[PDB]
Amino acid sequence: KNHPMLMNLLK
Amino acid sequence: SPLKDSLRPKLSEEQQHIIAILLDAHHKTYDPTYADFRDFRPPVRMSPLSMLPHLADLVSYSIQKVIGFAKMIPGFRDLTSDDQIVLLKSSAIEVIMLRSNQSFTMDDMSWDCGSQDYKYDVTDVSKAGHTLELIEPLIKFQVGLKKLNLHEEEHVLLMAICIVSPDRPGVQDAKLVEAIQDRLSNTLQTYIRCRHPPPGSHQLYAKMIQKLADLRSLNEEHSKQYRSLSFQPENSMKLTPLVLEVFGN
Ligand SMILES: C=C1[C@H](O)CC(=C/C=C2\CCC[C@]3(C)[C@@H]([C@H](C)CCCC(O)(Cc4ccccc4)Cc4ccccc4)CC[C@@H]23)C[C@H]1O
Repeated sequence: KNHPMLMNLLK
Repeated sequence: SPLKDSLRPKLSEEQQHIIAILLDAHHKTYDPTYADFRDFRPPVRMSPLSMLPHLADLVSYSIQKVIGFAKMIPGFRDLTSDDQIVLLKSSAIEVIMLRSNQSFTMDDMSWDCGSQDYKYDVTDVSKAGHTLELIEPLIKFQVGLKKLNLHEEEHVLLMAICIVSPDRPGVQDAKLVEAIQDRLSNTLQTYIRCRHPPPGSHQLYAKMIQKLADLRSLNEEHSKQYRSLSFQPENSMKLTPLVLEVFGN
């Protein structure tokens, strides 16, 4: 799963 | 007897702590003044999809806030990055529906975000169809939630339980997600027993989990609308990068 934006908001 | 008293355990210090944390998390992520709404593409009422840019911005902002809340839920951060993502993709729309109850008003059955322009009623939300399958049941859902008259503590617990659901499609560590949810569910059950008086308490836990069932159905119904809409690239164009990433293209 490539979700840079979600991943960035999560970190 | 001590034996009977152990059977009805009060809320633990850890349980009170979980509640404190979720309330603080909610208060950080839900601004009841709706001040940021002024930065959204304007609502247009006067195509029948003229509200889509504004509602796209509203949903996209709300995904962002849901992520901020989710991150604070105790134990969420112990999940893998992958399960974090799958739980949030799966729940986002349901948590938005649920969190929206705080702006919803029985007086005119609308979501009132503090301005006539930021007041959303059945005529605005029905413009993309799916009125029987999605819109009417969503409004029904908002009414049922008001009737429960949840304490804010119950409301924040139910959002958190919604997010950390082990039966979501794509979850890897189902056992771990179940263990985090059970700690939350048990907090809620004990909360209700200790702090929620009858008659409002009656079957309150079961009725709250029934709202989670209804949300799965709304989620399915919205997903169908989304796939229909997004199939026309001119609609998908009015959406936001976060909405596309989280809900799919
Ligand atoms: C901050 C708050 C405040 O409480 C305000 C708030 C309100 C939430 C609402 C009230 C408005 C209507 C909302 C957004 C529901 C539906 C998603 C609406 C369907 C959107 C619709 O699917 C389009 C859309 C798709 C994907 C992302 C965003 C929008 C179809 C449509 C298109 C044009 C006109 C009408 C409908 C779901 C939840 C509904 C959200 C909450 O997070």
